[PDB]
Amino acid sequence: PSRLRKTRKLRGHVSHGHGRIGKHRKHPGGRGNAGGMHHHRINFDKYHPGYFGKVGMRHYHLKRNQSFCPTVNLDKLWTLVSEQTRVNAAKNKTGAAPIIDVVRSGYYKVLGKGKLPKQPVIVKAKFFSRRAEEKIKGVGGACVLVA
Amino acid sequence: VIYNEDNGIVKAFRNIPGITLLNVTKLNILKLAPGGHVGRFCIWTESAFRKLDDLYGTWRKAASLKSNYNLPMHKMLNTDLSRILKSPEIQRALRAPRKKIHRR
Amino acid sequence: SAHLQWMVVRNCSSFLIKRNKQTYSTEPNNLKARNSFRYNGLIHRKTVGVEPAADGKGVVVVMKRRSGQRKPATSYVRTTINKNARATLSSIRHMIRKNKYHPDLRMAAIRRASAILRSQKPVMV
Amino acid sequence: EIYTVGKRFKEANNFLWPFKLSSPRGGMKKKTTHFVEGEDAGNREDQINRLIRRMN
Amino acid sequence: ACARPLISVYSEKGESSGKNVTLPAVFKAPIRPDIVNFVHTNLRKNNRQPYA
Amino acid sequence: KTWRRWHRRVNTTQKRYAICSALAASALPALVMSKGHRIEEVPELPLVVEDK
Amino acid sequence: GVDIRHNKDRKVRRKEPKSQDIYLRLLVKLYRFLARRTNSTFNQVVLKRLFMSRTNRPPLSLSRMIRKMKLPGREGKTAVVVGTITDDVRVQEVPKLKVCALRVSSRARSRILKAGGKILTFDQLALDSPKGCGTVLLSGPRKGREVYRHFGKAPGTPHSHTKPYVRSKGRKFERARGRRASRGYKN
RNA sequence: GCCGGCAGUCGGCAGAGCGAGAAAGAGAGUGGCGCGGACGCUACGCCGCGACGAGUAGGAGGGCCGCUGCGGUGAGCCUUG
RNA sequence: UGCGAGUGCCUAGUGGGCCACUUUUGGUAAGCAGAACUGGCGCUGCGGGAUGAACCGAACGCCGGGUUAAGGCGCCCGAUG
RNA sequence: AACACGGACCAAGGAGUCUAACACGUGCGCGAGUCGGGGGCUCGCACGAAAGCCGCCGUGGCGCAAUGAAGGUGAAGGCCGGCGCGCUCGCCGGCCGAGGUGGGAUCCCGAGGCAGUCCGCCGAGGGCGCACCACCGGCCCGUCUCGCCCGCCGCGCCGGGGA
RNA sequence: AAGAGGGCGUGAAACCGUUAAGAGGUAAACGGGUGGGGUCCGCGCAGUCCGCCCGGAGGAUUCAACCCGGCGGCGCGGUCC
Repeated sequence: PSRLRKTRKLRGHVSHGHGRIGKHRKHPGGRGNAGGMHHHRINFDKYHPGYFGKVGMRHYHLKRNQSFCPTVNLDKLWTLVSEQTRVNAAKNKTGAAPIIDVVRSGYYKVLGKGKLPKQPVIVKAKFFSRRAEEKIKGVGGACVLVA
Repeated sequence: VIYNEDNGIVKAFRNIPGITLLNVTKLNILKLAPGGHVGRFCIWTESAFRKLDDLYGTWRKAASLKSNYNLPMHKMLNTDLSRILKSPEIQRALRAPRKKIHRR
Repeated sequence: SAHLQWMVVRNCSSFLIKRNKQTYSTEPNNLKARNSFRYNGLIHRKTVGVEPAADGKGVVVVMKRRSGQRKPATSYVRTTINKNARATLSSIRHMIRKNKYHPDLRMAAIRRASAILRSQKPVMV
Repeated sequence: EIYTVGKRFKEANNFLWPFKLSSPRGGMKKKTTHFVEGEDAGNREDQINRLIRRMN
Repeated sequence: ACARPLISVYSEKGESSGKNVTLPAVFKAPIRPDIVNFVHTNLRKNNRQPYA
Repeated sequence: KTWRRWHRRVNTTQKRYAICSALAASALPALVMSKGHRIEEVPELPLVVEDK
Repeated sequence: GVDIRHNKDRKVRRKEPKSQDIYLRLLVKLYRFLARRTNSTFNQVVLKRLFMSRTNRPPLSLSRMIRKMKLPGREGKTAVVVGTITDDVRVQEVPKLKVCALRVSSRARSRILKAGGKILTFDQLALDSPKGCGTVLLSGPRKGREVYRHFGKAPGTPHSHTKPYVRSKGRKFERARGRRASRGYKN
């Protein structure tokens, strides 16, 4: 919608909304990120710290498939399975302890963020955290690895 | 005219000007509301009219022909506010009005 | 309902006509023809209309039924008023006040029926 | 409460809007200088009552 | 589902037949003309041939 | 240029939102007359006919 | 002439909602009348909050509502929210509730009704409590947006924890001269 | 700018007010002839007070200011122009 | 003593200034160059100083009546004829 | 106004557009999910090179987890009772279950009054306290210092834990 | 229809010719305020009606109240089917 643009209200004004003393020239400061160290140094220092220089080692042929490790916390753990699984727990005088396969849904490492409701479980994951175990072991469950 | 099965109804309402044929499964917003205005006089058949609750359903049922859809929730139910403002339980809580005009 | 459909018709109706600093609405059953929430012949459940008779002598008065909507063939009922121009206004006055039929258009309907009767008479000497 | 400055005087002056006095009828002596050297600025300790009737 | 009336089926010469259909819940959906206006003024741009 | 943004894509839920409001506005005859259609003689606005 | 600074003469509060929808304006129409007639200041806050923008009335999570409604004193009490009610997946048990909001998500709606709760709309709220007596007014986290983490003191400033504007998070795009003691300086 | 006012046009289903110095109701109970009443309220509307009104670069808002074409709409106009 | 206050986002334009009471540097001096506070022109029309950047008064929506500031009241030119 | 520049006049044309990347604000839909990109399926395409649909409905992008150069690690504790030294430490079972302080729009109780009951309304005082601000705490990762404890399929230049 | 006459659908402005009116020694032109003179407009030139009541002059196949038929509204019919 060009009829709602600022250009329609600027018809008549000589400078067209861009100053009378300093006219809108082609490129006053320079094209692109011109002068990272010179004449634009203050903007790069107090808004983009750490822009200049090298750090760390270089890994040449880096593949994202090796470093794939999606995480899931204990607070969002019963959403991995259906609602009728957890209501059929703490019942039947057995300690059913349903098995939640983390790798089956598409997560690898299990983290310990959140509060786990009091129901022993069996969790199947490729990786685990130290704080993840003591919440499940504190509840009364057990962790089982898989490859 | 909204038709459900193609059996010659397109062949009939074809030369008479203004009538656009819409399939039930292929309804179009550009013809159900021309010009951005919601008013449109519609003609339905028996098969077309019974498929509307099989295309979208009610609020307590799924679409049953689209995968994941249900009717959107109403922001407000009692749209007629002339009865809400005239309800005795609201008029009880209102104060006396000030309708005397107070000029300079 | 009534307030819900008023906000849609108020600006994009086919009867809407602005035309150099006024606003009017030319739908049937709208006495005083204002594009207003009160003066609207379609959005209401109860509708009062005054319109001159087909033969050019009298006023046919149109009432909404309130018993069945979405049936415009049987939604409106027309009664013809042709009296001595004083009971003509008194009959329409009794259709509103005595029936408790949407009474804010009591006097405005009498105003419209009053001007129609000077249309159906000799006008210029 | 105005004339005799009592112990509720602060909100009395706050209630009154600052007075929109008209221009002095008859003219002023001199606006720029103090009242001592024939001007009208400064402390009009007694002769303000002459000027008030010209404002109002 | 709100209060839904019963809609009759008319024959080819008027004369509403005995077959009556309950009004579908689609007709009780909220009316929001701006969304209808927003959808109409954007879907209509899809059948536009380029000019240059 | 030929590569101006001619087409606009709208979310499927929003596209399905306006059609629910368009069908629900086919009832409420105050809406239909406000479009301009002559409905005064129609026996019932949700006109349902047979499969013949 | 009068020496008055006219730059703050016009207050910048909202008067009319910027939305062109008709259901919100009917709710505004309902609560416009209750604000200037009733002596209840609850209706003025609701009318003030019915004018806000979408980023101004943040969504209220279901578990925060449970946390804020389990406080002592508010039993048999309704909760009125101006934003939207959204489900929280990390809460297991939900008690009986009475919630009023413009919009409730479908996953959160079925959870409240399953536990014997009651979801009301703002038009039914006026019929129940026109003065808002016995109501609890809550709201979502105003600062919970990702936008506010870029605000405040600028980055590259000592004792400032503002997230910089970076196209993608990597080792060599940032954390260099200006951030490291080994590379020039740090703040 | 006013915590501005107006949903109260609550009419033989009626009693027409809440400008008035003072925190709250023209509230329910229980014992001792003549058919009558001007306007209105596009609540994105109507109405009432108080203050103010300069302006370059610049910013914002309203245009029922204007041109071209498109979807609707005016049972629109037009060789009697 | 007077005034409703606090707070968060983007953001144009500007980055050649000049003059004046007072203080004051270099220079014999300058409508010269360079500093401090405050006010103006820039951006500002109006009455007056005959004329006019910055001087005095005074700041501006369109009008009627009345009254003034600074200036003035032999004629031009309103007013001491 | 200039002894600064352009302008003899008139008619037509004539200059802040588009794409992409973004940041903020605003409107809508869904919502810890969101999206259909691309592809495929309906009817031959008038309108239609439009529309509708998808165990492709999530492959994937973004977000829900960050911190490290990296090997890697990864977001909660408190109360009560017992077992060893009250050793503020290790081991066993229940409870609260996501901190506290101050300011906090609203809402609740509310002394009293507008013989005697109910509907409201106001109300000194007392509160759980939305959002948000400040502070003190608590937790995760990198790093520094002080030390002890625990475990084993491989007792080690092992791994984990504390302040 | 040449008031469409071979570069001929209409034929603007700059510019020029002619006619009517007016004016003319401080270049012309402009703003505020009037006055005068014109071309047309108000188809003006015995000056607007609208309701109630009173008086006398005239006319209907007529008023109130009843009977039948049809239509409509309401019904806390305290709680019809």
